[PDB]
Amino acid sequence: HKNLTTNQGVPVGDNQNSRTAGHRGPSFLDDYHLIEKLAHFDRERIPERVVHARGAGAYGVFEVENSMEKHTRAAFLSEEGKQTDVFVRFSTVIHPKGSPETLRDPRGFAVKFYTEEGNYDLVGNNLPIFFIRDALKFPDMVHSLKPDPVTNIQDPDRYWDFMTLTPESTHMLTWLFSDEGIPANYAEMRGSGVHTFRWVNKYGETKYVKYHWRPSEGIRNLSMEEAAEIQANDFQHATRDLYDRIEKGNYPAWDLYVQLMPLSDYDELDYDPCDPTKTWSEEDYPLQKVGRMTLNRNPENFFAETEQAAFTPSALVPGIEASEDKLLQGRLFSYPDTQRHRLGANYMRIPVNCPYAPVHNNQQDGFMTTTRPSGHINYEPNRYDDQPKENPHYKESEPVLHGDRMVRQKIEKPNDFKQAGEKYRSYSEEEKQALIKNLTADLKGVNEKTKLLAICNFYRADEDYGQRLADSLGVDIRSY
Amino acid sequence: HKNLTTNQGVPVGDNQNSRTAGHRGPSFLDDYHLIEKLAHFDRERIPERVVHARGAGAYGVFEVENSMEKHTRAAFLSEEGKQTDVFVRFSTVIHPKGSPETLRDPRGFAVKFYTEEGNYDLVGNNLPIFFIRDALKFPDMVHSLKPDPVTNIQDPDRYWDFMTLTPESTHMLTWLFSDEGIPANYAEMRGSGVHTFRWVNKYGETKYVKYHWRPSEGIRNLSMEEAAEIQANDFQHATRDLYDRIEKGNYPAWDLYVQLMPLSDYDELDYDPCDPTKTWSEEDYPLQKVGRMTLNRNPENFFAETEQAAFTPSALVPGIEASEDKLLQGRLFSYPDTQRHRLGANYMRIPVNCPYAPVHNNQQDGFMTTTRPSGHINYEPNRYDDQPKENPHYKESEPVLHGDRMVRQKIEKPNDFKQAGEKYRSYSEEEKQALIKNLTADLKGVNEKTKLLAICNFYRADEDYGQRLADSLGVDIRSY
Amino acid sequence: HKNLTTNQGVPVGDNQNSRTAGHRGPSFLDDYHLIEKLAHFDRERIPERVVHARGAGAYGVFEVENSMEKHTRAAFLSEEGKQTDVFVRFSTVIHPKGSPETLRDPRGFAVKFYTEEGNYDLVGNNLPIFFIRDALKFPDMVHSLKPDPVTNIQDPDRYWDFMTLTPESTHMLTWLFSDEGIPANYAEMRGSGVHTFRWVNKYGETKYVKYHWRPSEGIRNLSMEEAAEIQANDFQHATRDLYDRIEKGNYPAWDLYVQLMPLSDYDELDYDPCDPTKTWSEEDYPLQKVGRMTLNRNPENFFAETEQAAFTPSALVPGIEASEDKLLQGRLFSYPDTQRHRLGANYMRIPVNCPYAPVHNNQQDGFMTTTRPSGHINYEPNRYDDQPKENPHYKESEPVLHGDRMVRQKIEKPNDFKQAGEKYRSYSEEEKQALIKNLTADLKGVNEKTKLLAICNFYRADEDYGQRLADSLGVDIRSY
Amino acid sequence: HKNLTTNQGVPVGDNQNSRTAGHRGPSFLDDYHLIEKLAHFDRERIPERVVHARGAGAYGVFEVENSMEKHTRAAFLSEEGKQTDVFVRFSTVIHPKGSPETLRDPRGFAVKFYTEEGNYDLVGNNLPIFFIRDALKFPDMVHSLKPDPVTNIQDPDRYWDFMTLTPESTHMLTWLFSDEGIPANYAEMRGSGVHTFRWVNKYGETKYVKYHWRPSEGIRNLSMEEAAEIQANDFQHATRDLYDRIEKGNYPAWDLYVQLMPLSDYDELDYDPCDPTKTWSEEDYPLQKVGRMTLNRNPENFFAETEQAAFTPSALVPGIEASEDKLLQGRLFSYPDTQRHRLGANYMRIPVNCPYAPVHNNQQDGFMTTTRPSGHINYEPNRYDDQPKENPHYKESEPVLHGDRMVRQKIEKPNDFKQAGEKYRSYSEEEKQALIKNLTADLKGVNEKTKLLAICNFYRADEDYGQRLADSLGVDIRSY
Ligand code: HEM
Ligand code: HEM
Ligand SMILES: Oc1cccc(O)c1
Ligand SMILES: Oc1cccc(O)c1
Ligand SMILES: Oc1cccc(O)c1
Ligand SMILES: Oc1cccc(O)c1
Ligand SMILES: [Cl-]
Ligand SMILES: [Cl-]
Ligand SMILES: [Cl-]
Ligand SMILES: [Cl-]
Ligand SMILES: [Cl-]
Ligand SMILES: [Cl-]
Ligand code: NA
Ligand code: NA
Repeated sequence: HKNLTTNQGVPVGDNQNSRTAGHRGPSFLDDYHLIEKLAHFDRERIPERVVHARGAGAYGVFEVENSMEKHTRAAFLSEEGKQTDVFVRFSTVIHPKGSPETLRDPRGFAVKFYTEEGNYDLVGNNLPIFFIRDALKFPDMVHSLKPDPVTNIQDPDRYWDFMTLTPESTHMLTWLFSDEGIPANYAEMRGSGVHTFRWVNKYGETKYVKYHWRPSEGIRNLSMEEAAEIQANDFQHATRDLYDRIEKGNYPAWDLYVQLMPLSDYDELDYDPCDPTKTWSEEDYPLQKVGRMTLNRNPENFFAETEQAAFTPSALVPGIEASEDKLLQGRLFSYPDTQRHRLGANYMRIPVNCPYAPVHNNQQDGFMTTTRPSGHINYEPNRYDDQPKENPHYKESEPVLHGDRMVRQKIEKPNDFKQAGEKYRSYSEEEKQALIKNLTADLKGVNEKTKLLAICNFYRADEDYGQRLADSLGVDIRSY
Repeated sequence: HKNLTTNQGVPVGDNQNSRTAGHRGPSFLDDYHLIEKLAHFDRERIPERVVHARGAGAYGVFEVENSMEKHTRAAFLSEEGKQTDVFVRFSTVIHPKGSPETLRDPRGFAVKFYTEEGNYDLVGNNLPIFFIRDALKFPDMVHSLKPDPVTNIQDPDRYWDFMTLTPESTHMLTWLFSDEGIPANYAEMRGSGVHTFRWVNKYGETKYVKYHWRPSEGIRNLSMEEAAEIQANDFQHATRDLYDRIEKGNYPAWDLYVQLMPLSDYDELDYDPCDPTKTWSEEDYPLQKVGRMTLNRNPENFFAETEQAAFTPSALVPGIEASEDKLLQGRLFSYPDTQRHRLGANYMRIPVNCPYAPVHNNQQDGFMTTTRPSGHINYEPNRYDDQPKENPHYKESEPVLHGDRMVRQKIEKPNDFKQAGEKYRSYSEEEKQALIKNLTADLKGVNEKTKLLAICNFYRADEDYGQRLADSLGVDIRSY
Repeated sequence: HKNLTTNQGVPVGDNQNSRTAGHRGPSFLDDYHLIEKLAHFDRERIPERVVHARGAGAYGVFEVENSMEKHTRAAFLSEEGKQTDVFVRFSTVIHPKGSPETLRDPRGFAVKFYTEEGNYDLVGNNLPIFFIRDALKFPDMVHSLKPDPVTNIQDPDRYWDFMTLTPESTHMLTWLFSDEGIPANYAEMRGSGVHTFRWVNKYGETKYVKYHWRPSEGIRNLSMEEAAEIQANDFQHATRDLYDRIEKGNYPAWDLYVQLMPLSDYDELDYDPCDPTKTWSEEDYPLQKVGRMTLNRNPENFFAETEQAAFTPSALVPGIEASEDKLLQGRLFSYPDTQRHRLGANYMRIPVNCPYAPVHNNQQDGFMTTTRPSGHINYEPNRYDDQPKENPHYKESEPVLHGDRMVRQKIEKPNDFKQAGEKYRSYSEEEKQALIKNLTADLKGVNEKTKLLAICNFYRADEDYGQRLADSLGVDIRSY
Repeated sequence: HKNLTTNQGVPVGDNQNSRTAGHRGPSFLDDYHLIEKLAHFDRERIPERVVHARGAGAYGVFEVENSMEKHTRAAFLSEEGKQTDVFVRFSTVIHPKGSPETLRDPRGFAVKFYTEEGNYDLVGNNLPIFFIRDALKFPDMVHSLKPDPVTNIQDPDRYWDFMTLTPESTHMLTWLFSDEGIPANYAEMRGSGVHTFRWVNKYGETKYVKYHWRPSEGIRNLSMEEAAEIQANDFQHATRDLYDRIEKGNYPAWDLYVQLMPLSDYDELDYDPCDPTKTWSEEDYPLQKVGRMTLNRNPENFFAETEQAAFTPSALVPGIEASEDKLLQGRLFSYPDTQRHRLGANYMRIPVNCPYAPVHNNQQDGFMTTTRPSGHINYEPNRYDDQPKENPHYKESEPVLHGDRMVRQKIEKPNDFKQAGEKYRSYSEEEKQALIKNLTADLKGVNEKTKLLAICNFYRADEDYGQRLADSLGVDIRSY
């Protein structure tokens, strides 16, 4: 038994009635409990994420099966059996917070590893490639996919306009308009790092690395029709499914694999290994098992933990570094940037975002300083040996630069169509029918010029792909 | 033909490629366009409304059919034929932005009238009563209805716990669990002021008033099955319908009616006429036609106009005043309070929120001061005859207080069950079946003790109502 | 010995050099330590207080000498010897954060008591009366005093315009333009509650109360010339003095006294006992000793504790209530209102602001939620006996209301001039000379019509007062 | 004659009295005017600048005397006689708003040129060099200078600890501790761009450039004693002086000169020409006159225009580019970053910040959207020829990179002491005495080890400089 109180810790005598002029009269300004309670209620909401607003979170554990010290000095990967706590958020992409989980979209797959050398965030998606290869385009791509800024409804004519004029999107669309565009839920879903990263070992040797998460529950997708049937009855079915699995002890898991590639393979390839519109062949760069992540604990409060969770591809740990991927390079900025706005300058003190490893630096102040700071010395260098100092054992590598000028220029060997064709041809007949069906439903109402350009991009990927789509849409492409 | 520019007005030479060390190298910090563009993208989102987050807006005109000058000095209602521009937002209540418009909920019906004596907001709902009668309870009610703070899913066990222990909710629930709980769209929908207000005429005489909006399009509601079928195909059908009707010239309209009641009628009624859980009998207080509102223009930008729209029940004009309704009283505070948070201190300068009537006062500064202020004199009284002065012609009335003391005390004559029973008995047999069906599907999984308490509250409203609900739920209530 | 780290807990390898293209080239975007460190730096500052921006804080202890249980049920005053921790901030009023502490102004004297029944804030000044008696005028008065909104310099012509047209200010100015307008430092300074409050005992009996703090260090004031001489070498002398006293173990202290007055004395007086322009005679309502406050500890971090400290007159505890003073009534609203803006919705979780008493309520979320919330139940009423409930033993009193209407109307018996005259006559000859000198230097450059109105207000207080000021200003008032 | 109104445009009947229970009773919640007026007052303040918080602004005109088209394509410099509007803000550095203008500090000299190709900000100081050469150190330097985080008083022992351990500061301190460390006012003051920039002409040819502003009023400084005498009577004398000059028609002016240096001169200088701790010889790189800036208009509102002014070194225009200077490189980021926090995401729409040149882009939304956006197309590429497109005539240059790796490494040829010695020897005997006097007063209380290190740095600049300082401080330097 407990008293209801104000935020001043005064017990509340009456949580039912406002203070008024007799039992029916107007209300008095001197009602601190009323005003305090309504003023806080009036301030509950913070801005949603600019993308991936709809999502759900869980905690778990990552365990190393095969130590990776030959290839990376990352502490959390250094010994067989080594266990690291994680927090994970899954998400959709485009629509706002309360939107259905049955819509077509990539799904977010964001893993925060609380390591002994700091927090490591691997901010992935289910699908292993992306629509674009330069961050400068991301607001455009997003604006095109987001609800129309006049009508508040998503319009295929808008995002197809952008995508068709951005033919590097052709590989991604070939995956997204398979039925994997609507995963059955967050458990029965692939995960991918997408980008090439650099792994650096204790000798300073570097490899390119790709990450892949393979669901213990298998991959399962929804057709458009199966999605509609779910949507009719539940607009948060994946959020429900994840919570429910974990509450009943049926913990979902994923095995982590990597691919590794020498830096010197750049010239051996007909695409850029750091173009995030490209996968690497599993035949040429085989998947190597690392370990397993199991999610086994729901959050205690959705807002405090899942809503306020902050992930960044720039939360890298010794041994793991960015590649030159221009898309990744902009993400390194944009995540902490948006989080300072969304969550406050001190968002890194919110519990879910706090490292397990110690934090000591000379940053200070900012909105909502809750950490009881102390001491006179908030600058370095200083004369005091006991104050925090830089540690040269933790310097990052020094990547070689091949360019001799500061330029704005597309990568060489963009190769926009070849992998899309390879993917298309890798589909079963049943999967090819689904892809054509889904693309046809999306493209049938768009501007004719845009519709033709889409067909041409897919035709350049594979002639059969393009021809089938043309026939399904009633578009005669004989004169080309 | 136009240049893309930065926010500094410098034309952009390349909107495709980040600035990099050669064609494929890492990105440079000196890329003002990349950073400016991403940093603004990163800051697009503001907090959604704490309730009524999902909604849609339109502009139009209100035209007076019958002058109301016998009863109110309100300027916009003074003359036959007098036209006042309006902005209107419609909304659901509980779920976030992006949520479906096929869910059970009251619907918001918020009208801003841009009058010659200032902006007048009538911030209504479709349904004419409310669940509670004191604002101190509003955060509780909302929290009970909102998705569970652990699971992020709405849970009937939670809101039925609250409602059943708040039996003044019984009349509201008797309307909301009719099929009017799911309006077909925003056009084919009732509107209501809900509260009693005070109308004050040129002689200073006051009457109680209620407001009603009657759709020219008639009322159409969705059964739970029809709502499911629409939810499957379109999560935003009401937003779509409203835009589309207006774009095709099929402008929706509502007639405005009032009921009027003498102050003195308090003492003779068996309920409090300022209890917003009560309606007034249309036999005893007949609807009187005032005018018609037609919505004929979509906004140019959904975020700037509909998202940023701010309404408050405290935006009253001369001739129209609050009543003593303890629910209304809290609303006077909470709306501009929340809006200062949600939108900024200067939210009243956002174009949709601006009055047509001139604004002159000694307020200053605050975030995002865009108005080019000038002058030395920002205080009153002052010696300058040309500076803004108070104007005694515009004083509000001086309501009589019946209370002796500052108290926290429930109103007399709460009468929580009688009108709910009257409503129930007014339903056709088909409508009583729908009610019971919709209640049954909501209650069937709730805690048994809460379930029984719901049944008892409805049984107190009407025996046949309560017994049918009990029969439908398999609950034997004969021992009580 | 400690590593410098990022906020992710990654040790920093180099805290000297940015990451660049070779040793002399431009900087890279992928420098997380640079960006994180600059971005936090860029966000250190929050808005200063709207008034009393310049100030200094200290902790200490309040110890009861004479229990007050006969007059108030306040827990912290219930027993001889009972000790309550305090946090105190002292301040100037008008100028910004870095402004000199040698300027004429009231001084703030804000005491937060961490009691067993919640935090109690007594938000006083040194001077025992105020310029104005209604909170509607506060923004006006402030705007007049503040630096001119064009020039950013304070202008006597502006605030004298306001003050002269607000003659209830005449008592306050008669104190403020004595040399007590510039206290020597914060230790050698009086403290006052200013307002009448209500004390309520365990029988529900109410008295009016005034609070007074008497410095153990005695009162010392600066002449204008002494203030200039300090200002020449130190613009933060009072902040220095306070820190330095406490660091040397020379702890300043104040004894707390109250005056007590029956509610029924209203009719015995020629002023309103709740008019904050008025003092109560010490002959007729003698000072009664309560206890002593000693300040004995400097804060650990000036931003986290002193800058982010939030006090509100509405932080009242059982046994202590507001009076009907219209000036106080507005303050009840304005402090927590400004603090939500200045500090965040969750400002009451900031350590200095936290109560020692337990906090349990159904409030939730808001920016920077750091408190690890949990549980499914965030609403009341609820069916769970272990969740927080209202406690009727802690209801506030029910003050009698004498008015029968909602009005906007000045108090009866404003009596604007009598106490100013009494104060003037109470001054020693030396003190009267300083008053006239100080007023003369302030008035000599103002508008002649305003100047004359000031002289007339002071003449109405006391003929000699007014005549001396007139002579000193070269104004001939023969003919009035 | 004008009515006082609410923000809703309703005329105010009484701007004196709150609404209350009779003439002396407590206040009612239904007082929209009171709560609106107090709530806006409660939100007047925004965060001050993190540095340069104290300052003053004015408008004027820049007129070209010698067209610079041989060296830069900058539009505003292209023709003799061409006039460009400016806004200028002058400032101190370390102390807050409200601090005196008689303190030692660099002075800010920030110039916004409203050019036909966009806004160009030259964000200078009076002194032509800086304490540090890498932006990574800036928060450390600032934190050491700023008031101690515990005491709120600036402590020489703190900043001398930093500066001594940062010996690249030696040249700066040699200027700052001359009497030019306290300019007499803002008009009688030098201006400097500080950094090397790059100028690029219409043929694509690049030169290094430095900017210098020479006051038509001459340079005049204050001794410590002359500063104290002013500080005694006016803590805003420079703000006053500026306003008063312009109001009286006595417009202050500065001639703009540049120094120009071939890129290839790097290799034969004994310093790095992009090290902002270094000046360029005026014998070897003579000052070349460009034009004249006259300040002739005070702002209409200090908050809206001077407080909310936003400058950034990254507001460059075609023809003017950053150099590789590692200090400048971080400024390019930090200014718009802090401004998004300080002012809002849409700070560039605040009138003083708006370009004269057209702004057209696909950015949208964000807090306080006041610009009436319209249109369906917010993404590029798109199919619409009339939507904003990139324009390749406005690409920036492609600087050659000399580095072959991503490194964190100090520049070659730091040469920390040579120019400090040259400056010392360039002082008159009178100026050397002032320098030693000013340094001695600053150093006399600092830690002995730090004090010695300071003496040693200045001794390395010039043996006489160091010996005199040692003698003045009573430090025996023999055993070194
Ligand atoms: C004490 C009772 C209530 C409280 C405390 C309350 C509070 C709120 C709050 C804080 C908002 C968000 C406003 C914004 O950010 O702009 C809101 C929106 C709204 N409320 Fe209420 N509300 C109450 C009762 C009601 C009632 C009785 C109705 C109808 C009679 C209603 C209809 C609405 C509507 C339509 C909106 C959305 C306004 C818009 O379109 O922007 N509310 N309410
Ligand atoms: C890395 C080094 C530096 C950093 C990180 C830095 C950062 C900042 C920041 C964050 C502000 C606040 C600006 C605002 O809120 O609008 C500022 C203001 C200012 N800085 Fe710097 N700064 C640096 C070096 C310099 C240099 C070298 C100069 C002169 C060359 C300078 C001149 C100014 C001026 C004049 C202002 C005030 C502009 C105004 O009037 O608002 N700063 N700086
Ligand atoms: O993220 C996407 C992209 C394309 C279509 C779609 O429905 C969603
Ligand atoms: O707003 C409401 C109230 C009750 C049930 C419901 O589904 C929605
Ligand atoms: O607070 C005040 C009031 C009047 C004069 C002054 O200098 C300060
Ligand atoms: O900016 C500065 C630097 C050094 C001493 C000082 O008083 C101010
Ligand atoms: Cl921000
Ligand atoms: Cl740091
Ligand atoms: Cl006002
Ligand atoms: Cl706020
Ligand atoms: Cl609560
Ligand atoms: Cl853009
Ligand atoms: Na191993
Ligand atoms: Na020329």
